[PDB]
Amino acid sequence: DPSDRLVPELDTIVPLESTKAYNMVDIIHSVVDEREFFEIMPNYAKNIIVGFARMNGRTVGIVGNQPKVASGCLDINSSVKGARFVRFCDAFNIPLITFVDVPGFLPGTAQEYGGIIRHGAKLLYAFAEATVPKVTVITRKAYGGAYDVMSSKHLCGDTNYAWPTAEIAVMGAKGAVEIIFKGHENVEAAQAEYIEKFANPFPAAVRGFVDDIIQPSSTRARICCDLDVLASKKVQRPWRKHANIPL
Amino acid sequence: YDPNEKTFDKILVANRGEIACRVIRTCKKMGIKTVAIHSDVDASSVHVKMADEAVCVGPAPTSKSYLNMDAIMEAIKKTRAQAVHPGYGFLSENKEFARCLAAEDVVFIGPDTHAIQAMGDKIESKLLAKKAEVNTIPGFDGVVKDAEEAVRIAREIGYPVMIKASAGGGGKGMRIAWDDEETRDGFRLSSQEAASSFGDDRLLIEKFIDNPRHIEIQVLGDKHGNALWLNERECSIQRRNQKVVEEAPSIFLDAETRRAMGEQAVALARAVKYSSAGTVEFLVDSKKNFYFLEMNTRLQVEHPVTECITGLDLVQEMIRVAKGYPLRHKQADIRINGWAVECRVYAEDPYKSFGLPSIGRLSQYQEPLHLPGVRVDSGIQPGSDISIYYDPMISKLITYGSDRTEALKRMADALDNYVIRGVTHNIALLREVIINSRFVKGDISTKFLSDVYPDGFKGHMLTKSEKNQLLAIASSLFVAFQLRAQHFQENSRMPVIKPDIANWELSVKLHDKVHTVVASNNGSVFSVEVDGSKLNVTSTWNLASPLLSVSVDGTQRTVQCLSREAGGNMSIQFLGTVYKVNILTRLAAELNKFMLEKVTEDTSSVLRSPMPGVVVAVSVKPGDAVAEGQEICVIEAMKMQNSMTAGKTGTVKSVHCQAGDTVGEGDLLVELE
Amino acid sequence: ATSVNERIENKRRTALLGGGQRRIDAQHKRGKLTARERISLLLDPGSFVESDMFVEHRCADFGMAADKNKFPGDSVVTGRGRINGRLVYVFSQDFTVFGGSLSGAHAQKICKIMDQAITVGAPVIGLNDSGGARIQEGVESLAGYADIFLRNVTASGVIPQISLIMGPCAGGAVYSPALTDFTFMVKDTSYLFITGPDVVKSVTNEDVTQEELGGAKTHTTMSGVAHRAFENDVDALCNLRDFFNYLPLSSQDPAPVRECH
Ligand SMILES: CCC(=O)SCCNC(=O)CCNC(=O)[C@H](O)C(C)(C)COP(=O)(O)OP(=O)(O)OC[C@H]1O[C@@H](n2cnc3c(N)ncnc32)[C@H](O)[C@@H]1OP(=O)(O)O
Ligand SMILES: Nc1ncnc2c1ncn2[C@@H]1O[C@H](COP(=O)(O)OP(=O)(O)NP(=O)(O)O)[C@@H](O)[C@H]1O
Ligand SMILES: *C(=O)CCCC[C@@H]1SC[C@@H]2NC(=O)N[C@@H]21
Ligand SMILES: [Mg+2]
Repeated sequence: DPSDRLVPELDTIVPLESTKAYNMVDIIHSVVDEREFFEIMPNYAKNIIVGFARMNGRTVGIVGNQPKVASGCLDINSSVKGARFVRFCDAFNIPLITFVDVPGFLPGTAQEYGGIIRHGAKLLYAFAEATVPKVTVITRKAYGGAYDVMSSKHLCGDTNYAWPTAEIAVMGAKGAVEIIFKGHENVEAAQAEYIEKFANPFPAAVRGFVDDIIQPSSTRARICCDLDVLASKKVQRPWRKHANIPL
Repeated sequence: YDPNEKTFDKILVANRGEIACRVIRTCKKMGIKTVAIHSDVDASSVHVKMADEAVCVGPAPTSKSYLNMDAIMEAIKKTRAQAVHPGYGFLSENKEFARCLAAEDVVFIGPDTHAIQAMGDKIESKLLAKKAEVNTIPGFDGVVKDAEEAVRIAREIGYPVMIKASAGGGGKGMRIAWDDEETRDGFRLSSQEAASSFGDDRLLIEKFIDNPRHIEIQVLGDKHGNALWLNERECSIQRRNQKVVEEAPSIFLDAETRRAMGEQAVALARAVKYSSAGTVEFLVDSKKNFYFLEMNTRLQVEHPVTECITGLDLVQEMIRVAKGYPLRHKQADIRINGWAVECRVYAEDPYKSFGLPSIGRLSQYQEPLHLPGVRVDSGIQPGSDISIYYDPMISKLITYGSDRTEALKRMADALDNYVIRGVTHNIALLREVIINSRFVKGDISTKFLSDVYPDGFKGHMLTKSEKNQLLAIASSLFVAFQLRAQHFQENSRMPVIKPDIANWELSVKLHDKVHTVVASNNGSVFSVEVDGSKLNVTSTWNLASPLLSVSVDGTQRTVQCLSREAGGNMSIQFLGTVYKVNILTRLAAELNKFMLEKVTEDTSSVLRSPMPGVVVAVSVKPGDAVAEGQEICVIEAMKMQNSMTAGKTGTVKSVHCQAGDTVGEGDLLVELE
Repeated sequence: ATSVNERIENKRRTALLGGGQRRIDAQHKRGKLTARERISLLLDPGSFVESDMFVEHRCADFGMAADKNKFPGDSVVTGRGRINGRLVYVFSQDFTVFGGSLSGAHAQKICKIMDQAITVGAPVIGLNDSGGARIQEGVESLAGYADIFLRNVTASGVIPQISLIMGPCAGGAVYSPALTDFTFMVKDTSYLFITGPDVVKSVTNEDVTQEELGGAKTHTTMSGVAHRAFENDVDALCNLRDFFNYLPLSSQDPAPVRECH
């Protein structure tokens, strides 16, 4: 399997409107070698995807969101499901590959009463403690603190890429408009200018938070070359017996 | 491809699919700017990006996107298009479109309004043909009003007479009767169904022709009074009255009959004053007697196969005729050059009623453009989608050669070397038809598919030698994967001690049989013994390429591994058909006898709501027995709409969820299977 | 004659007086203290050294280029001090200025303080009161949150970290106390949630109030996020000092030993 094989099928897998859902397992099968993917826990917390795959013959770790189930929002179960897998991949020097499509955390009364904060911190810590090379690709959505929790650049990430249909924002356009221009009480145009200047990956790109904006068809080649380059990574940390996982 | 002559500067293509791509190719080769239209769904098609400008026309359904007249009107007005191309189907026949386009300033690439109006109805067409002193099927003159008229006419025309629904068509409305009471009940049924079909209620009585051949005639005309017949075609292999396999040169007819039919078609075209590209259809019996039947006033889908045998560009000539230039060829300038075979690839399942529409998204798509003498006319690319509003058309495969046998062999090779993953196709049926003994000999008719497979299509019946070859190939591939699994990198801490096994003893389960296979590896050559028979399988053994070519006892074969699982299940496409096998070691096969058979009868009746989302709408109607090709309903939840689409045949016993119905997770939606 | 001396006095008085007297009166109306007096109560008197007092935000969008949306300090007070003779680093957040929303300067000051603390080897104490990420900054607030999370994760297991919520903390700022060793709250005045009740009403259509959604009782009785609760702020700070008297300064030192009777 050539490492520079093109994947033109991903150039239109993401719907142009932001209300339609899609399957990330198709993208995972597209990117990995020979379209072989050993999925871990496929019937539990189906809003997150974790499993084992190979890229250029090297075992890699795959973490991603599933917009088909619960719109891809993070919850209590998926947090620990991803966190334990990330920690295990960390322990045995396995690179991690991340696909980000998340609008935030699942809301409601059950998630808050059950302690969503602890498990969100679990996942955030599991990603932040990482030392093995990590590559992250943003497909459509990244809102709120979920973007930071999902292996952003500022958590000692290595390389980050964004598809042309992706965009990074603090929170929803409607909420931002109604909470910023409160006195103006005119959201007819303000929404249009807000979505014209902020509903695109350019504010994050101009600040250097993402390396480049790449076409979806070169994702496999980019990840392969980055993984080949980042094979000799070594990072030092202050000495300690062990750290405090928020379990 | 002379560009010195001045022609139109901008052309509009008001169609979709492969025909739009072919038209864009033809205009690009002539150095003409092209204008394309598209619906909201087809915003990422090959034809919308391959053109230069694009103009949206409306929503997904064809009733509001490609059949919407006003949208095309403003499209032409904005683009200032000097010409318009309808393709085939859709608006290629509607006369009002032609007249309104020709009214203000726009030329219409096609036949004139008068010719379409004349040969748009089945009643006036036969009368004009009879006035044109061409042969026609004997039958009753005028519309039959009651079964009494029908039976008295049947007295002097016999029992093998078919009651035909006047106008309309679409391969429906024709009923077969052979008895007076049968005649009256068939007449009553036709009268009842005419209103349901089209409402004209006019009925046609004509003598049935037994064992007919559908011989196809291509004609080309201009505005100066010149007509050319570009040889013939044969379209006999049909299911649901739709052609699938087409042959450009006719093996049945001789030069004299071909000349006679061409002259008759030219005379009929002159009588109709056709001034564009058109086709004439004939029915030929066993006694070499031909009768006129229908004239298509549009471009035929089968044009490329008759272009291959003559080396002429039909779209180029039709565009030049629309400009006004006369033809540059004579009837003595057309010759038959070789042979050509065309098969139509559909996104349909050939295992149910010779084809059932299917939907999906294509993950892999490759064409055998490197094979000799292969031409592909496809409007699909990897990542494309197959919807429900349009044709399940995928691609047209055309091959040519010096004679019939070479063309058939090349077409079989191309079919074997064709990659489609994601949707089910009818490639197996197409490859099975072309290797039939009767088709090779040349004894085919319109009912060829209705008697060779009385119980329906089942697949390729493989013989003993082919079965042994398939078993050897499967065992070789399994052993190759197992051997590849053992190649690790040097660790320098714990060296790897590879096992030194020599002969692999396997048990292969095919259909409902178990065969013992012994396989040995000697580098890149496999020695396989299947129940005493000895075969050698050698190849490069590339486990990543979609196509793998192997050599079994000198014979060259091409196979594809569609699916592979660690449990031993394997799906391999051999000779077009997909065979499922189960491969295990001898110890595993012996130990598998102690496993209790798992029964999964379940209930599968109540369809609990997958999520608490509200059902915004229900497209389907209560009490539907549709098998596939249609979804059920769409559910809104968390600013998202999710659809519980089912590809499994679920009978609707009763509908419990309607449009705008709030249902929590675990609530029965629709009784299905 | 140079006006570079009266400017210092004006900046100092603006920093000491926060974002206005009306907001301070509103803060006192709800029975809630201010950051500077909190730090004074927590630390030993006469041993607090403040740093990064003149830092201002660099936003130039949505109209904060004017002077009316400019405040020195940027709603955070940082420095170092001593508790019973032992060194400690502390940072406090001011709800008066922009609701305590975190921006580039706020995160920069916290990160510098944490870097100094991990270099020296002294504990970190944080008094959290913030309305969330600064909405008009954009990705800058997200970057600040991510950097603070990274420094919290790095220092885990090396030096003790304590969080003490005194007000309504929402948005992405709730994951920083969760990554610390111990968390404490104040009854009837401290809140902790990711989404507001209005979003709950919009999404799940179920009536809920703020107190039951994120009150001290909810997180201290059957949620397991907070460790202890206190009725007011002075008693909470006294108990925090008493608790800090237990912990060692760093993982490299043995457990503290005190005179016994
Ligand atoms: C990274 C994660 C994200 O993307 S969070 C996106 C923001 N989502 C939100 O819901 C807004 C966050 N704010 C809140 O939830 C509530 O206001 C909470 C935190 C409960 C505050 O409670 P409360 O004491 O009633 O506030 P208040 O009415 O007294 O408002 C006073 C001033 O506070 C400010 N404030 C508040 N939050 C922000 C914020 N995120 N960014 C900037 N400013 C904020 C307000 O501007 C307000 O100022 P003003 O006096 O009305 O002019
Ligand atoms: N007199 C007849 N005798 C025997 N068979 C007939 C007769 N008339 C029609 N048929 C059969 O019915 C079918 C007619 O097909 P066709 O003429 O193409 O209908 P259509 O819908 O008008 N085609 P088109 O409009 O070009 O797509 C053929 O299979 C014929 O074999
Ligand atoms: C719609 O445009 C956005 C309003 C709904 C907010 C949802 S709720 C859960 C996610 N988390 C967040 O901050 N916004 C998202
Ligand atoms: Mg016809």
